[PDB]
Amino acid sequence: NTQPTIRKDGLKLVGSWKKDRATGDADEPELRVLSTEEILNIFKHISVKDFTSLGF
Amino acid sequence: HNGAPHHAIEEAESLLQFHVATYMDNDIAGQPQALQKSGRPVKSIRARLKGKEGRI
Amino acid sequence: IAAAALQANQTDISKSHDSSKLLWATEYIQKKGKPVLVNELLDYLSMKKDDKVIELLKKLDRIEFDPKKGTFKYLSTYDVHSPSELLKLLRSQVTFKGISCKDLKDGWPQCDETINQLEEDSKILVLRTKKDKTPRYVWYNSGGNLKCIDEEFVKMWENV
Amino acid sequence: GEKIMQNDRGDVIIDRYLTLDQEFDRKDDDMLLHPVKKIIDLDGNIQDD
Amino acid sequence: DRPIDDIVKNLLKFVVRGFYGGSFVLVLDAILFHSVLAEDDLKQLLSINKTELGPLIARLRSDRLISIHKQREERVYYYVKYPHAIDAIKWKVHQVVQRLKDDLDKNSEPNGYMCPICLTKYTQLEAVQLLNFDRTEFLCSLCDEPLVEDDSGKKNKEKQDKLNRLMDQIQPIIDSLKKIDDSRIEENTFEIALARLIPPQNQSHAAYTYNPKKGSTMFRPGDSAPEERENEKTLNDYYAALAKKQA
Amino acid sequence: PKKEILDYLFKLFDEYDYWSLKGLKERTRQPEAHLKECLDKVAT
Repeated sequence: NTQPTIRKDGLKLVGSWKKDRATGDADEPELRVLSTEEILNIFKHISVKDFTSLGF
Repeated sequence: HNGAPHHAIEEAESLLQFHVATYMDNDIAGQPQALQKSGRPVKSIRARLKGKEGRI
Repeated sequence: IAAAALQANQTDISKSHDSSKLLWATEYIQKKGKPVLVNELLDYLSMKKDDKVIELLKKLDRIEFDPKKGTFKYLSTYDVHSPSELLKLLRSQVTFKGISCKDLKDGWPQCDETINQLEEDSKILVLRTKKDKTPRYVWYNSGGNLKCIDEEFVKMWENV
Repeated sequence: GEKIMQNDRGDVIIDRYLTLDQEFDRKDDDMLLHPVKKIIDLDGNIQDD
Repeated sequence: DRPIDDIVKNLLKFVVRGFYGGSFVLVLDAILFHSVLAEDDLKQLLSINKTELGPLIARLRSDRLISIHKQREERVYYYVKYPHAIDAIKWKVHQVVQRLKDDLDKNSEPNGYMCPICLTKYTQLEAVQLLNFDRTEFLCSLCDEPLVEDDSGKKNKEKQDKLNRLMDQIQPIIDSLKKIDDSRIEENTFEIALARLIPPQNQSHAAYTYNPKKGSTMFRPGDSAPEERENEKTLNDYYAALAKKQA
Repeated sequence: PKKEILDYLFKLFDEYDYWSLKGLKERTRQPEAHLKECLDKVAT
């Protein structure tokens, strides 16, 4: 999969997946406000040794 | 829980997150101020614990 | 003297509109519960010849000529006057559109009582108001009883 | 004799008949089913034990 | 198609008819009778409003039964996610079973006590540590009230019977679950329901088609799958002979 | 005045097929509930 480029703004977080995988250049960034729920889920999906690497 | 037309949800949760953010801190980047009655802004915990006789 | 006043106020059959004449004729047909002959029309509208009005009345789907005798009969919305026919219609339904009680009362005035007892039989999917159990659009009970599980078990289910 | 692919868009008007052809295939297979001679019945052979 | 899918649909009908409102029964029966539907078509068919529609749709989202689809042509469609739906049903029935079984196990225990002055319950052990010097009765710590025994011992057989008859009522769902576990499930998609589109209307506003996007990587949950009669005959031949003559 | 306003309505929509209720009301000056139950019985 591809990752966005997160822009910090206000009290929330927006994404922008340029992703460069159209038939062309894919100049469509998904300006999508990332849900706290999905951040919570994906944070639940991290490894323990990843915590230790990140300093948790 | 009742009829959610999906255009009050966003600002309702934004207000909820805003207010819990305010209660946590009111010394944030100056887009809100979030004062109560009267014109004295509500002091949050960071204001309660900051330097010069705030609890430490 | 009231009859004389009514006779003086009786508008002649030469109305301003043949549509108005035919509307009054459809009132006369609907207010009669029997297939009325063409002589009843000749009684009501005081003219004898076949008209464009009479031809359009024959062309009306709700007004059916009798080729056997001439008894013009009103044709209702639904030719269902028994719950067996009602259930057959419901089973013969092709979409989930409900059916009002008013046009069912048309043709079958004793349909609301039948609807109520069918709902008490749980054989239908009636829509009733919240002010009172006023039946509305109905659907065929494709599944079992609506009153299936007891109130306490449904209550503890809602607790679930 | 072509494997279907979602990369192919097909024709929508003709490809509406896809499930109709599928249930035709099911009905035709149902018709094509018939009992088999035990002299050559591999199903009986695999149902030996 | 497969009769197990039909069993699934009838299972849904039975489940809603036994556990949910008539409006839920009507909504789910209509959307199973049909396919993915727009909201205004539902308003047309049932002559309903958004006010009535809201709580029902919200509850169906809450039980993870019907996945809601939105697309621009924005047009909103609805389809029953089969594996998430059956897994939610399995989780709920498992939770109900464990809940009532532990209720019966707890109701087999001694009932306990309470002090009605403070309206606080007391366990059998809490009664043991709160006895009097007489070794006969038990006095409250705060209200100093003689402990009165809880009333659940007769309720043990009542909860057992409620469990039994509730299992009897839920048994067709158990059998359908068994047959489902016998079967193998294919996950529903919006375009899968498009392949089985059942149009109610010939005047529907919505274009019930899927229009995909290129250059997009948008990922979201809820979409994850990791004699006389001889004479005319001769006279007919007479005409044909004359007709071929001029030709 | 049921029959008179009935024929009068027929000329009125003949004058203009998109005849509004407000245009209907000024062309009648009648009891409005009586006016409204007459209109829907024949047309819009």
